[PDB]
Amino acid sequence: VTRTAAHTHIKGLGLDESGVAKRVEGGFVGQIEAREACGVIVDLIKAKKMSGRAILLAGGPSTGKTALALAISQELGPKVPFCPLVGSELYSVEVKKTETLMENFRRAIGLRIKETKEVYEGEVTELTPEDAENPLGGYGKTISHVIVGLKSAKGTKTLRLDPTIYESIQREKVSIGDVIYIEANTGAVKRVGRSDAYATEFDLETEEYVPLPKGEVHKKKEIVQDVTLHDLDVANARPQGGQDVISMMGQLLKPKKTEITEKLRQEVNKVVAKYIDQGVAELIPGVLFIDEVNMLDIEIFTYLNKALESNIAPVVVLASNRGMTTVRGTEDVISPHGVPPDLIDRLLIVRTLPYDKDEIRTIIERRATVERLQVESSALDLLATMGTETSLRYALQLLAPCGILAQTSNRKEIVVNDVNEAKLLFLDAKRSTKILETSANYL
Amino acid sequence: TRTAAHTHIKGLGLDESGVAKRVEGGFVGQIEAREACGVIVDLIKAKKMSGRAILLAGGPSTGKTALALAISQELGPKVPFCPLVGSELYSVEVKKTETLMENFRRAIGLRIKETKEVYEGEVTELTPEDAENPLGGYGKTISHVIVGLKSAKGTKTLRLDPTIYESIQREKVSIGDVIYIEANTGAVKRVGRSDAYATEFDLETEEYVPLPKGEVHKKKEIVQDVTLHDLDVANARPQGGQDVISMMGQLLKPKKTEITEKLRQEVNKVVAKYIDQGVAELIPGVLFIDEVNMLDIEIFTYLNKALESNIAPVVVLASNRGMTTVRGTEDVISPHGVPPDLIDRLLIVRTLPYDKDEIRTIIERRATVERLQVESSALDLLATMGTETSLRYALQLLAPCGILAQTSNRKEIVVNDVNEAKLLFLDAKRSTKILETSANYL
Amino acid sequence: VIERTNGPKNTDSLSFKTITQELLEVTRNAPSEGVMASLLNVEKHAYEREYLNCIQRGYHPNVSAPPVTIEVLGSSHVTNSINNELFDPLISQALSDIPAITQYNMHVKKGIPVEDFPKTGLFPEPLNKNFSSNI
Amino acid sequence: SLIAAHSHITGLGLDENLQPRPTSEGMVGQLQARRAAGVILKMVQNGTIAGRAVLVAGPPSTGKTALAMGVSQSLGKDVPFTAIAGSEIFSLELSKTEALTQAFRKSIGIKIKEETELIEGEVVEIQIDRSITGGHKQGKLTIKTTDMETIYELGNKMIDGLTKEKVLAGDVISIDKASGKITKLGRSFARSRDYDAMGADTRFVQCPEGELQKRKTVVHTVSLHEIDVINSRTQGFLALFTGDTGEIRSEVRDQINTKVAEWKEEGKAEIVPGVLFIDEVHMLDIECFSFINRALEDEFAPIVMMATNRGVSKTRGTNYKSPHGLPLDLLDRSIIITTKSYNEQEIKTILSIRAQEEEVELSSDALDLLTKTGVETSLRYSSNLISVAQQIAMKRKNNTVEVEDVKRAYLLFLDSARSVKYVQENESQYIDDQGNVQISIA
Amino acid sequence: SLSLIAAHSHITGLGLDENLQPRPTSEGMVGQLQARRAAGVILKMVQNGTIAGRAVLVAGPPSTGKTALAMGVSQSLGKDVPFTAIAGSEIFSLELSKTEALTQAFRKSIGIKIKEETELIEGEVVEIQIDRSITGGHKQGKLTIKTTDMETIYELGNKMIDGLTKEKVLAGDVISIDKASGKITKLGRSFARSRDYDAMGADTRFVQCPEGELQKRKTVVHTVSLHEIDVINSRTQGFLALFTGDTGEIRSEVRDQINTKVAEWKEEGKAEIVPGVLFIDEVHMLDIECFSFINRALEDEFAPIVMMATNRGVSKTRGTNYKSPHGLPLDLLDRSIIITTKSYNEQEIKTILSIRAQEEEVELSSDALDLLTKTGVETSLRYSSNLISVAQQIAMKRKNNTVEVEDVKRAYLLFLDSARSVKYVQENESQYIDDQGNVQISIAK
Ligand SMILES: Nc1ncnc2c1ncn2[C@@H]1O[C@H](COP(=O)(O)OP(=O)(O)O)[C@@H](O)[C@H]1O
Ligand SMILES: Nc1ncnc2c1ncn2[C@@H]1O[C@H](COP(=O)(O)OP(=O)(O)O)[C@@H](O)[C@H]1O
Ligand SMILES: Nc1ncnc2c1ncn2[C@@H]1O[C@H](COP(=O)(O)OP(=O)(O)O)[C@@H](O)[C@H]1O
Ligand SMILES: Nc1ncnc2c1ncn2[C@@H]1O[C@H](COP(=O)(O)OP(=O)(O)O)[C@@H](O)[C@H]1O
Repeated sequence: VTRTAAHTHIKGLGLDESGVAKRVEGGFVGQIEAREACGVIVDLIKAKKMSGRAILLAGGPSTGKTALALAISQELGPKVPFCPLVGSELYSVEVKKTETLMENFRRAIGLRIKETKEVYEGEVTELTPEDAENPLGGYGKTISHVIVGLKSAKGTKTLRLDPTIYESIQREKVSIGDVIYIEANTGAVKRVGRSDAYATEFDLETEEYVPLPKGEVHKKKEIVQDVTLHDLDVANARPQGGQDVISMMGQLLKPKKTEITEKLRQEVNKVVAKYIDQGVAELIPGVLFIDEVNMLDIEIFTYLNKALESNIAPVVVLASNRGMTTVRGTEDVISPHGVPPDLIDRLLIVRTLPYDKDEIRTIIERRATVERLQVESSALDLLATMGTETSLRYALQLLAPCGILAQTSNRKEIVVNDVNEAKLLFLDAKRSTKILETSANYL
Repeated sequence: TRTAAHTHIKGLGLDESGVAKRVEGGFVGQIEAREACGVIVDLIKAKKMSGRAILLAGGPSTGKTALALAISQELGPKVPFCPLVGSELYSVEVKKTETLMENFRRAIGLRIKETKEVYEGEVTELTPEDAENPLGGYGKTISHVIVGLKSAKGTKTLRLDPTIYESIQREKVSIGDVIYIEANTGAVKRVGRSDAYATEFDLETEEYVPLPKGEVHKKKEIVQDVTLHDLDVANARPQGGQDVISMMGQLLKPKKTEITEKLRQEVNKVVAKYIDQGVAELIPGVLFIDEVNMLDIEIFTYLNKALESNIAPVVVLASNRGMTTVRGTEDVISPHGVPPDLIDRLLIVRTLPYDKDEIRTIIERRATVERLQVESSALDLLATMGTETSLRYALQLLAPCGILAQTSNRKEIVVNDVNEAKLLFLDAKRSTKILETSANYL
Repeated sequence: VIERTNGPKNTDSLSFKTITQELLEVTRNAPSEGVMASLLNVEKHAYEREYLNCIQRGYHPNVSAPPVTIEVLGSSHVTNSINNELFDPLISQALSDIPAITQYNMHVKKGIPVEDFPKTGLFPEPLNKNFSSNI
Repeated sequence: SLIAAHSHITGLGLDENLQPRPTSEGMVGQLQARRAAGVILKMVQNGTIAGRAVLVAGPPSTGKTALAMGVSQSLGKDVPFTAIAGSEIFSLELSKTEALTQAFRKSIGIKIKEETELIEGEVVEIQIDRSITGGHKQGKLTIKTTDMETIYELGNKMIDGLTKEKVLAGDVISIDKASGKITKLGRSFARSRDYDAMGADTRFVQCPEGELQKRKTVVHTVSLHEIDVINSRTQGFLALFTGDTGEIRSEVRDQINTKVAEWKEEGKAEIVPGVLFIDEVHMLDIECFSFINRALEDEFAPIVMMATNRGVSKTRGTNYKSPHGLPLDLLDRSIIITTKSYNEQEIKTILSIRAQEEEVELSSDALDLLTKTGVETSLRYSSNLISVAQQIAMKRKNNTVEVEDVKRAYLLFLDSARSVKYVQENESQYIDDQGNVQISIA
Repeated sequence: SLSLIAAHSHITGLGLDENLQPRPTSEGMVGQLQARRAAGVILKMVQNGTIAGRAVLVAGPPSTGKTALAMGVSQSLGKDVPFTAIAGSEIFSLELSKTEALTQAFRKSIGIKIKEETELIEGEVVEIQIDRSITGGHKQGKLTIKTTDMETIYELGNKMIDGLTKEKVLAGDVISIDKASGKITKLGRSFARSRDYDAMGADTRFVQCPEGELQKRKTVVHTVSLHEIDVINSRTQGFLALFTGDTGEIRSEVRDQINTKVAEWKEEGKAEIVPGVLFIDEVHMLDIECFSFINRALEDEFAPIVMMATNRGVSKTRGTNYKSPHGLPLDLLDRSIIITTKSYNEQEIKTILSIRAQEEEVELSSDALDLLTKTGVETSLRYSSNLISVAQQIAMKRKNNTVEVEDVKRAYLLFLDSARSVKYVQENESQYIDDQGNVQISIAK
């Protein structure tokens, strides 16, 4: 029916109203202390008061680190911006890594704005331009004004435009008998389609047929918009959407990342604070999630120390699975989790713990019942012993070949023989290393 | 003329259905390598295989590059041949994988035959005929255009479509010019003013083509030869348009870009469609990569991937290393500097060093190619010197000997001339002996 | 780029016609069912094979902004220079087109020929009608 | 299009119970690996699960790429199969994560339902109205069949399609409304008055009858990466061919994911996942593996297949050694298929199939000698010897490869071990790892 | 031209006889008889022009005369023959590959020769009358050109009418029209009409009115290298790449087609080939990839004669981890011919110092010249060469014309050579920053 991929049996942290966690709730099994700590972090994010609070999730492989961050994102809801990331993604070839980190910092602070629009709309009834006296004079356009007659439901208006608006109108290829939509905030013109007041079946260019727009031609409507700070920074750094030459040629050239200056961010902050002061906008801080944080080097860590101390930064969540490893970009610095001690001093570490046989067995039960598979009890116990012997993920990933081998024998139940056949056909890391060690020519 | 390190080598000298003889095609010795290269040449001429790689290895100054150039000369000029050095794949514009793929696609040729029907000649009359019933509000409604053409031993009056008139006015064709009318599309163009219209006017500096020969109507069968890389860069570079991006990009630096696999697939399927119609013809060729020990292991791995492709040409590689580390690795000791996974995919041809008499015959042939006259005793001394130091050092010393002989107004090269040239110009061993026995930073 | 004129060049020169533009200029007015016409028309065939002129637009930008205004208090020269740079008539005319009846007015009723018209119609064509605007 | 290395494999050779036949569809031997690949093929064909990694490991020249080619051949049409090598990720204009994201998104197809209208008929009258400069174009088309007759309206692109492949009021055309394609079927009126501005020989077809306009439903498949590149900027369709798509922002991908889910909700589009095959996966950085570990957990993720032939080797970008050259966190979330080396009966069957693919007649003794030398040396060397022996036998004017031809080919073209021995016996003539060589033979 | 006195500007050719026998002191070169004879042989091989792709290496200790020998070859080579001189560090570009930079250096050193005939009509415009037919298809122009001595009237074609109505002349500009081809240029405005307009204008200039005959005949010989043709035939407007260097990795198809058309033009007789010399000073710092490309690139008929200079001993070749003689790999040294220079004695040093003193217009006494010769024997030669120029200024401050012994002694005291500097550093090493960054700035402890 649907598609399942390594997750999506997790819907939330599954906590009570007082913060205590049920053992089996929300798709989670075990990890009670980590779930309660993540609930405290979720409440801290929902308080919307703090800036630059950073935690770190530490533990071994297959212990439930990224599942907790995904559960945090599901608990917060879609109105809070959540920016997933991998530590290898900060190494770009177009811009420096510091700018990529600051862009992903600004991408995690949302904004809700109740803005208003001025709209002229209706069906075009006439289109007559008036020429200039000296067309070849070098200065000034060919035309001077264009008379446009618009007709809507219980209304009719006549408009006199400059050549600037008419240039965008004729760029939209507007004829007589079309329904248009002029937005006065930017001069943008949208051609909705042919009107249905005329014949329909005599066209050859797959158009759509639109009724007459209701209400008057001139209108004022309120639109609720959800944007981030990075959207404003990008739209101001590379200007598009105006009717001038510079914003028109900006849509045609190839886009490229640029080092946004601090002055532009300060001006955008000033304008956004002015919008909030009028009661129009409202700030929604969010979460930045950097997975595999050991891939970063010392320069990004040293810039992260500076960037966490700013007065706008969101809540940062990191994850790592290294014991005591050298930091990348250095030679002698040995630190826990691959994170330097000055950054470790600014964190709050949440420990994650390994599982047992019972938790592995019920996790296999949950993953089997998510994937619409029916497993026998003896096969379930065999898979639980397999998971404790080798790996949890190897037992989880062997469910679908077992189901296929059961289906190819015209059967619905998964039995022990299917699990034995899947053991024979597919290997794991330890048996592959055993084959690699006793082999002739670098297998 | 002008000679440079080669051009005494014309072909391989193998007879038909047989072995290579001793001295033929400017080649002396190397019988087994010549027979192997002849077998490879026949395999390329069969035009069936894809991605067959050979590697010919030996010491320095043995004839690997000579054998590759002999293969290219034996194949002919119709079959494409792309010479290359291993250091050329490292560019600063695109990745080395893209450069290798471009050089792969440059070695497959296409032969296209076509029939062109044209009209040409001097313009005698040009009258747009008016219609019988004109329409109101319009000036000069046209029903047909009468164009009279005249060439050498021919004159024919044509009736054209009315819509050729704005193409006539766009090309500003007047009476007395020479035009060029395609049959199916019209599409006239001004070749130039007729050369009989140069003397009536004192200052008229348009070009003056002669009057064309033959009739005004002709069906010429043209044959055009292109490679697949030409089609790829023609289709990727956008066609002649009117947007400001194309005219902006035509004036700028033509930056190379990574051609996607989708364009290559579409080019391949349209080429296969036109080949199946019997119109086109595919000519595979040879890509020759010289000094392959300069390649990196990433390029070797991509070569391993690309040799199993459907349309790869025959690749010829050459190296002169022994047990050497592969570049980009630390501890992979490999024969000829080539990793073993690539070594498993090719056949190796061995080249052996020469003898005293072979060196003497090579020196004699290089002397008689450069239009020089050498005495026999000087030839014996040069052969002994070439055995003592190097074949290439004996070959490089012929021209200073000729210059020193011409300074004394002589034609024959004398033993004292080669003694003077040996005294004046050193080799590697004597210079190394000078370097080791001095302490003046030399 | 705007006032580029394709004037004729004398043949007695070092410039050649390489095989790239020897293939480029042939297929300018070439019809279909040709060999060399169809061998250089891969992009249009791939366009019309995949029904790309009836596809829907999936992405629109979030914020659109005009260029940053520069103001100098008490100087009309700054305003004139900024208005000349932002709304230069040559480039604005190049990215637009004259109306047809206006063209008929200056050509027939005023006698101006075609070759001294200002250059027009240089804006690139969008993929669909759906891709022409952000609304 | 030519005879390639894996051109003899058409499928996997399996039953309905996924039991591999001993010799079927060009594959012999390797029953467990073929059965496991058939299970993976059924897993892809069900399409209900995402982001599963399969690793194929074994010694060189065993059949990993043959198995992947069999999977891609049995996968069928219109299901994407992206095959890349490990060294294509390292680019100069794209970061490694961006190139990996594009490679992941190229392997997910979107199948879109479309509604179109087909119009075929006989052209009566064409009227085209254009402005003076030719910019604005509009007009009316009068088309008819034997029963009905309708006057339509034309736009810019319809007029541009009518001007090319010029229709002359009596040609029979077919128009697709959604695709916008003009096809000229032929000429039916056979008019008398013809002027000599046209050279075509248009066919005589009949005037169509019945309904003028028909309703049709068409289905086409477009990958996710094409949608991203098209929606990225103004002229993304050219960047789909030139490869100038530099680091598409994440907002584009988020909005495309939401729009694709919306199209799936309305029943307009459905999702057809495919296979991404990364050959020679050991040539990847540690950052690529760290990206793959999180890219496999997404909703829109294909079935990733990797192949390698390394033992406990050094991981690239690190200073330690790992099994298969891959780190243990990636190996935890992967499923390993192990391939085994070959017998002599399997090698004989492989050589017989490759000889039948290359269209080469072989004797019994020649096949036995090829089997013996493919057991002693590698398999690929004895497979490569077949075409060379065929050309040698064709030089003696007989179309049957005998033992003497195989012996001659074995003599002329060398092995890896023979070349290693010949290098080690004469190591002074080759350039060492320290760059020392004796060029003089005395 | 625009030049000051350079390091070796006293050298004008190699001082050789008609038998390639070097005179002891002629044309600014002293000593080095065998190297000068070898360079004369190389010069004759260049002037013959039938031998392509030869590598010559000049090896010696520093301050011996390798680049002086190359300067002598360049001066005696003569005009209109291309001589490209680059250093080894120039090929490490950021927007060009090393292979492409070496190809552009190789193709700059071989050129073709083109001669053309010019029939110029240069004068001052008096009056242009533009007349058109009733149909308008035919345009005639009454051109009244005028020089100082005479004046005539021509009839212009419609193409001249179009070419003059663009960049319009205003009856008193100076123009020149080629009769045979039709090149149109506007030189400027006459000086006789420089007082009537009261302000200049943005794009005008005043030139003198030409004298003599109105119609003149002259032939011009042009020398064009292959790199110019490669740059021109790769783009729409390529001369900007000729003057700004933004060529950017030209393709191989254009180079192959240019080679083919140059060969067929040599066959037709329109152009003839002029080969030249490429000189790579300080060749030892090239990568091994550059050496492999140089190995393969010398086997083409369109290749110049390459001259290299090295002063290294048995050093490490860059890009590798071993050592080789001259810092060059053995396969390149196999493809080479070595000219060896030797260090000078007292008499040659004395003659070189007297020549450099005469070059710089400095008057030396006998005792000052003997002291400078002794210093140049003990220290290097360039130290005495620089001591000459500073001792001239020291003696000029003393209100004296000729340099005495005391000025040379004062210049020896004020300026140090390498040996005394090494001694003074080694005896006071605590005050200098070491390899580990340790230093003692404080003077007391
Ligand atoms: N408490 C849990 N309940 C259910 N599933 C879990 C739990 N913990 C881990 N898993 C599963 O085990 C896998 C662990 O991977 P993940 O948590 O993403 O990163 P890591 O492998 O570093 O722990 C996930 O696929 C997740 O679905
Ligand atoms: N068998 C041969 N007959 C004639 N000339 C030869 C032969 N072998 C080598 N040469 C000459 O020796 C020169 C150098 O050989 P080359 O092929 O450059 O050596 P390498 O194989 O190291 O590149 C070439 O100019 C070639 O003309
Ligand atoms: N079972 C098989 N059926 C057909 N051909 C095979 C088979 N096994 C191996 N081959 C041949 O062996 C070669 C594949 O070897 P290779 O690609 O090196 O495998 P891997 O890359 O997994 O080591 C191909 O030429 C293929 O024709
Ligand atoms: N034979 C010579 N005749 C005249 N001056 C010479 C001679 N040899 C060297 N010099 C002078 O010595 C100085 C340095 O010599 P140079 O040519 O730089 O040798 P190198 O390049 O080996 O250092 C130059 O100023 C040059 O004028």
